[PDB]
Amino acid sequence: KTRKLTNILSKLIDKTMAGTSKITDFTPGSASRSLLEAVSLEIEQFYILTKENIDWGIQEGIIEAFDFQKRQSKRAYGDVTIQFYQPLDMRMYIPAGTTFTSTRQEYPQQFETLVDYYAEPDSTEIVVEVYCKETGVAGNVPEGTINTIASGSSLIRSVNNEYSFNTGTKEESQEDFKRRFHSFVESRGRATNKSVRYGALQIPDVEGVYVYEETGHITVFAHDRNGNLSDTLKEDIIDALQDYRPSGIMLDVTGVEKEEVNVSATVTISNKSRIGDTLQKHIESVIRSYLNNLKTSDDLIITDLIQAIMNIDDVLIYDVSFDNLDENIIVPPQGIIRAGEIKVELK
Amino acid sequence: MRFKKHVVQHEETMQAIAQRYYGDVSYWIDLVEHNNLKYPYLVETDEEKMKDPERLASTGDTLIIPIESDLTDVSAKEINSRDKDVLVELALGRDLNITADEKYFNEHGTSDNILAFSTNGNGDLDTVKGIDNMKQQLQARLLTPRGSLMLHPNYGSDLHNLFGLNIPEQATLIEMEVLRTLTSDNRVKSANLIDWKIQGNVYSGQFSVEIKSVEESINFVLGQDEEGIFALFE
Amino acid sequence: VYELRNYSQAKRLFRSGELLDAIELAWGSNPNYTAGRILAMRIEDAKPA
Repeated sequence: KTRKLTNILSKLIDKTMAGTSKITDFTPGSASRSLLEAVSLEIEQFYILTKENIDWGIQEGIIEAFDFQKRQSKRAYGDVTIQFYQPLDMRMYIPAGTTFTSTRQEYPQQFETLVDYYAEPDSTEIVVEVYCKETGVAGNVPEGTINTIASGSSLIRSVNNEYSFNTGTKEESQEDFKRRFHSFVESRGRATNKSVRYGALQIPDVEGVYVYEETGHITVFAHDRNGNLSDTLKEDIIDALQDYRPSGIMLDVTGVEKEEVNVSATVTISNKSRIGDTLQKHIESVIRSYLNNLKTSDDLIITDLIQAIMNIDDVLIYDVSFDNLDENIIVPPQGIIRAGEIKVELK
Repeated sequence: MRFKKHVVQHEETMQAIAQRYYGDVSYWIDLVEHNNLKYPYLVETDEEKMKDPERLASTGDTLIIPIESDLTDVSAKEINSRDKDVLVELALGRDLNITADEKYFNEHGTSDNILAFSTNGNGDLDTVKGIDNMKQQLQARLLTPRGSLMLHPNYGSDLHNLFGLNIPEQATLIEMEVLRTLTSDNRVKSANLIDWKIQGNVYSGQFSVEIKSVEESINFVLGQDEEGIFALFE
Repeated sequence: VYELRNYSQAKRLFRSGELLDAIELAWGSNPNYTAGRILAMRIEDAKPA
């Protein structure tokens, strides 16, 4: 694949010998061997450079063409303001590596300048750029954090960073980069049940989509958080799925077959003094949250509801019973369960 | 764990560093890999380093060389004279000054309540270090009667009982007791008689004490780096 | 005039300035022959607050 230093030197010597017999000393310390060794070192360094470039190209060349940037790890950097008590009475000099720090336990991060700076006599305040010593987001200190110089002259009135730092980043892994590329490529797909479902889900107010396929017809079930499908949202879905549906195929949009379950419960309780309106409303809010959290294909298992109600409190709640709920309410994929009228009776 | 850290020198190269430390240029790629350097490894000045501060190093930047270094097995010739002074100071220990007011407890050597603590003049307790420390400890051991100190039967000297007759025999007994007392100290490599005389009542003698050499103390302290105690429990 | 032996002693005495940098350089000028008992002085006719 590549030559190396010893091989390059050997070939150079062999070619030199073949070219002429006027040189035969190739021992260490020879001018000629030194020159060939230097050329060999330079060539080996260019080989490593080519290796680095190709290793970068293998994993970033193609995907970069599609406007996808891999996030490199960076040091947080930004501008800071240094104010002087008076206009400077001589040219002040700040050497590279001059450290800036903060007087807090929340931000022990240390910042330093990477270049020399000069403040003219006429100046009264000069801005400089400082770089966080550590890579990562730990250097993204908020506004007003950097407020101290460790090697500044007494003439300074105050140090302050005028804006929060945000350039600190963590390296994006190769697998995440591939996943984003592959996601984008999949999103280019069209005229399929998966692609229709994806394009419906990209709509803002759509929470859940079921696509049912028939020969020569497609019907799309959608719902919002509430289990409802507004006419406006329906029209939006249709307009967005004009670009997605296959040619010569009919597409229809319909609401999800919502099913509002009314639950009257009788809750036995131990502490009779804690019986009141607030506990009733808390229990009812828990039941409503449980019922409304169910997704499109989720069946209402009564034993899990009982578990949840009893887990509100392991000793206070004594026993529960329902008259409406006699057996588990199985629903199809296109039929969501939602919270209906809820009543709770404390016993 | 400890590693060497190298400051980039003017117009240095990675191959030269590898040859200098690993004794072979072949490790330069390992040095790049460990330090995470881009192709222009050692830029001319900080203006180039501004282009990529993370992946580039300029002149005066510190590199890490992952070679397991150890402070022992280091040539004492490299160590600076101040560093040797500090090392022997650590070896011979620091202790609270009690032998202040030499005249007083020299006037009453055999008695108790003879020495006391003192202040350094800066409102902190006085301290004796290095040779002063050795002086203090040797004086205190010689002055202490043997067996009088609690928790330490053997610490002390029998000179309080050697106030015998004026003949060479008692002189020899004193000399032998003093040599025993000095030998008892671990730091005292050896002790030996120089000269003595008798002036009727008064006995006079002088000794020569060879403490452990600078090399031995340096080796001991640098060995102690492995443990990190840096203290004396002799 | 003051007698200096340690860098902490000079940092306590001399808060900052070029003189402290010169003391540091002098105790770090060479690996094997750094000087000792450096005698330092402030030229500024300063006053206390």
